[PDB]
Amino acid sequence: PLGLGLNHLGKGEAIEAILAALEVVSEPFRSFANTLVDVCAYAGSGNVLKVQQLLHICSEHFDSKEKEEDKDKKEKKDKDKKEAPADMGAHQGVAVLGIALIAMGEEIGAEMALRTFGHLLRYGEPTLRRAVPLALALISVSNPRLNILDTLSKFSHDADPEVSYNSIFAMGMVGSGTNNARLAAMLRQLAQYHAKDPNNLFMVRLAQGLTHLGKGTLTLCPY
Amino acid sequence: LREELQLLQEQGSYVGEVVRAMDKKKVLVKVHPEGKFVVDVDKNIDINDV
Amino acid sequence: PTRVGKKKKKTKGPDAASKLPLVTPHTQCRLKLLKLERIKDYLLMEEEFIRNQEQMKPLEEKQEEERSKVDDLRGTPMSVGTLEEIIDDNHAIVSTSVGSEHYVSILSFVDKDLLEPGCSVLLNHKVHAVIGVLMDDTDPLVTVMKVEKAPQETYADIGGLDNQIQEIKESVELPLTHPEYYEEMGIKPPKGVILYGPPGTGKTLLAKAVANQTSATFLRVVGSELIQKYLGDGPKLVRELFRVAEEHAPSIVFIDEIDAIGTKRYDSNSGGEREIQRTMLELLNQLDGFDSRGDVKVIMATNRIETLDPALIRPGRIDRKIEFPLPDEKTKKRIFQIHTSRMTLADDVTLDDLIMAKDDLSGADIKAICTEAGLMALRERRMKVTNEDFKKSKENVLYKKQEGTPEGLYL
Amino acid sequence: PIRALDEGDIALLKTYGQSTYSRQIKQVEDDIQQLLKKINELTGIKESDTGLAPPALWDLAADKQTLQSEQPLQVARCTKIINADSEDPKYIINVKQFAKFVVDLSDQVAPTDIEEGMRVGVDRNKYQIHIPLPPKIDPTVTMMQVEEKPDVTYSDVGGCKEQIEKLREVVETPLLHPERFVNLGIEPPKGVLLFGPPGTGKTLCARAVANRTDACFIRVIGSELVQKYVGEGARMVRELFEMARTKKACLIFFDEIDAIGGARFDDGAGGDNEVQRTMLELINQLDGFDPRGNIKVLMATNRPDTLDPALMRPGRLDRKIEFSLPDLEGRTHIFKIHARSMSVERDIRFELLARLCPNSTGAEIRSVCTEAGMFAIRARRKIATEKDFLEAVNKVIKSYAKFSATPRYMTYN
Ligand SMILES: Nc1ncnc2c1ncn2[C@@H]1O[C@H](COP(=O)(O)OP(=O)(O)OP(=O)(O)O)[C@@H](O)[C@H]1O
Ligand SMILES: Nc1ncnc2c1ncn2[C@@H]1O[C@H](COP(=O)(O)OP(=O)(O)OP(=O)(O)O)[C@@H](O)[C@H]1O
Ligand SMILES: [Mg+2]
Ligand SMILES: [Mg+2]
Repeated sequence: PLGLGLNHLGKGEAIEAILAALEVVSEPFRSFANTLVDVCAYAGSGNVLKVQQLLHICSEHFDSKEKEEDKDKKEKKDKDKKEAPADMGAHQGVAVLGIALIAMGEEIGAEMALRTFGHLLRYGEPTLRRAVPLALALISVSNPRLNILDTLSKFSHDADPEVSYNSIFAMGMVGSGTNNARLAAMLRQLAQYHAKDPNNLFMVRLAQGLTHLGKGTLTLCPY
Repeated sequence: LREELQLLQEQGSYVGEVVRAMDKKKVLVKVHPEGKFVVDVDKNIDINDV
Repeated sequence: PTRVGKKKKKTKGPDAASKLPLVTPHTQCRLKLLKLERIKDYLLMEEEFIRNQEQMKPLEEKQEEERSKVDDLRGTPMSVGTLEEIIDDNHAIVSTSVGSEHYVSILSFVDKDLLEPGCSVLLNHKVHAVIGVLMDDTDPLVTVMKVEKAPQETYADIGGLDNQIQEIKESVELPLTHPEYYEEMGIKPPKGVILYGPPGTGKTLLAKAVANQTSATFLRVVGSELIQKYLGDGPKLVRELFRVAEEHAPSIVFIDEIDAIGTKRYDSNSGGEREIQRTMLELLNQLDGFDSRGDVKVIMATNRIETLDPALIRPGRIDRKIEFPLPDEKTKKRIFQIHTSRMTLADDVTLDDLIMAKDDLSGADIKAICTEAGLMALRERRMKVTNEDFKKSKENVLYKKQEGTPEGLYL
Repeated sequence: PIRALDEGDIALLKTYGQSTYSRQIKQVEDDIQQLLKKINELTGIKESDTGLAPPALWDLAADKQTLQSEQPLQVARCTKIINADSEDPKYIINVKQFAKFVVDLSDQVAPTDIEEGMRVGVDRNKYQIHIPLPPKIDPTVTMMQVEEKPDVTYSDVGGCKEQIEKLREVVETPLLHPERFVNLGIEPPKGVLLFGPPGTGKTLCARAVANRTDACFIRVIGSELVQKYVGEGARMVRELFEMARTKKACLIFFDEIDAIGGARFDDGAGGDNEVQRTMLELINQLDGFDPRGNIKVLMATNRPDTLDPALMRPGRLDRKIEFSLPDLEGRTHIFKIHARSMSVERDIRFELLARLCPNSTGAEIRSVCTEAGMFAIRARRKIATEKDFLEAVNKVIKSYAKFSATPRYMTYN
């Protein structure tokens, strides 16, 4: 369904939702694709009425291991429509998703809801750059911890090389023995070696001139 | 008058200053002349009222 | 090992204010009507999402039987005790407030790894048994001094002080945001900063603007705040002050009006003078005394500087001395410009009338002139403010400072 | 003749000028600040969780054993014993806070190990001795035994080739060669005071001997001696001068003994009374009956004038090492210490810099070395030039030491 959303990216006409969702009227594990082509056409604007239906339908329900992928992907589409009102909703995005999910969540927060910060900005600033090791130095190893170590990986999804080496190398020191090297010894050094990619060429952040997109989005959002 | 007489025949309460609250209907109170205490709240009072 | 105790398992709690400091039209425009309604949209949705969060929870197990009997295993009036020694046969010794010491056991689910003589514990009444251990143990006098709100506007609020704005940024903001420059020369950033000068110049503003735009936490100390009467209560609060700052974030501490905390350390005849003088002599010890400091910055401010203790002025403790002189005929224009931002200004006025003609007056004088001239418009039934308001206002504010200094001897 | 307010004229003001967006923009800001509150009490996620272990190990204990350790287990107290009498217990026992009882031994004791002055577990009902205890160790001297090396080598205390030489004689040399003092017939001094201007290097010499000691070293926090209760600070002195006698040759470092007593006066009938009791208890366990033997005392102060002549007597403080300012050869060595580990030009000279700091300390020299690199970050450089240091001297010294002598200088060239 992702190539469907890429073939219909960036128009708030809401005909594409009438096209796609009535085309794959089906069982709910195929209606996982309902939220894809809905909001892939909804790259960036103020359409807050969509952002409430991006919450209120599949909010929590506690959902004993049936549609937990869909509430992650509904949260995946909360990540965009946030990265270009030019910081007006970015402070509101980090205020909500810091409190609501990683605080009073479950599978939505503690597995997947850090990829917002791996999608919102790639500039780096110590508000969110220090809020992620609040949930990373606390690895919370009881889960399949490569969920939280996936949130380790694209915590370093901020380009423009920085002083962030203090975090990654010191977590790589505790990450050699503990946070076992069978699984993520590729990953921590993937995070280490990506910030200093070259010296230069860090513009991967979908904003040209002042604010226009330049997609861009079709090449990142698959990852 | 009999209802007034029965309620007065009852042991008095203690006064104690709340330092700050714990979670789930618990606070942290030194009374006056003792150590601190973690106690439970009644029905009519709340955590947000503290 | 190499990473012993992994440094106290402790996160940091910064501020929660500055939700959206972008109200930049600064006038009655529809943008600020549009911008604030967007803020209304996100906070109502944050309300309704967490309202749905406590609503649609059909999960009840309530302890899976483990903590529920444990919450009934412990007594309901939970009390507070103090360790003296540790007899590790699951039967230790404690001490109460009066000093009644009891050979209590350890009723379980407590790891014997974070309990030290001095750490306060949780006890029972019927058997006085150790149930839990009390954490964070802060005396509620230092938690009052913990700022949660960014009070005023950013560096663009004050009216031009840029040579000394760049000084304080070199020691507070720049080492925390970008400490890659300092490792290339191995130079540690400066620690202590004195703000001194005549009153009414901008000392209190420069701390509030730093406390607005920051990332670490913030502590304010109002002068005679650490002064008590119990002869040891004075220096004991200073230890807990730097203890809280060290245990939390790599943060800064602002102690204002330190002219009531130091004067040249002389010895004299009064006995209450010494518990004053002793508390102020161990602040010297906690600051730059024995081994280490941590990442704690100290900002201090007075009006007079020559009446201080020379033990505090020396480098190692304070590395920056910053003068705040009375303004000029150039940056004074920026003072009048900012304090006349959102007032209806008639086109008859010239700002350079009162600036050039009189060359003596502080920045706090200029705010009083702008408020007084606005009162003169309502005094004669007006909205706009003309030159005649500022003619009467520049008089009425300045008549609080005496006539002069000597007659025409000099020429 | 100036009055301009009447209730009808109030209604003129708040309708003239933006009647459309005045309240329309205001109550939006008002109820959002109400909504800042109503989010906070709706969260309520304070969560001061402590005391609990990981909930995967205590499951065996809190099944029956915790209920088995409520009623059979005892809430017995510890006490102290005065003495005993023959053929019977007749045990006389105090609490020092409660009363003094005369009680019996229980069945679970051996009647031999009920020696006098012993902490013993005492019943709550009939107050019988059950379990004897190991003796009490003092809890706060354990807090101030340093058990830690601060990393300062003697190669960082440059400019003090002779003050270290005096200090090497007292501390280090009897602990490693206790022969030549006896084999000539002399005794080493046991107390050294350090005095002089601030920022001169008092703490460095104390910090560097904690590195190379191979012995017991005790930092003493000075204001722990001052307490709230009467006589409590004098008891803290005693426990310090008992355990030093147990082990051999432990070092005790006081610091800023100006605070813990400088003068003994009484004219207004009162004042620093409790401070004097702690201070005089320090004296009688320093000299008097029962000399201490191998206990070395180091003190340091900034204001040596205001100290008690009872401490100025040799026999308590024997060597008066003072710190002065380095003349020129000291300072040229100090610049090479504090600027060797920084990116500089490899051709600059330091003797020209030591000229321009005539009356300066080791702290002021290091502040020049840190400030000169800060000028390199004002520009965009990664190495320090000669003019970086020359502007730093004017920034540190000349910005505060002189302002009349530099522009109006023409009396001296
Ligand atoms: N450079 C400036 N630009 C703008 N406003 C200023 C400036 N200097 C002072 N003010 C005004 O002065 C007030 C702040 O007072 P200030 O910070 O000078 O107090 P202070 O220096 O601590 O005085 P004191 O030393 O007497 O306590 C503010 O209300 C502000 O409007
Ligand atoms: N002789 C010296 N050689 C090298 N560095 C010195 C010297 N003297 C002082 N310094 C530097 O000055 C700094 C401060 O010195 P220090 O605080 O030890 O002086 P102090 O005399 O102990 O001060 P106080 O008298 O206030 O206790 C030290 O960190 C040290 O780096
Ligand atoms: Mg002030
Ligand atoms: Mg010192």
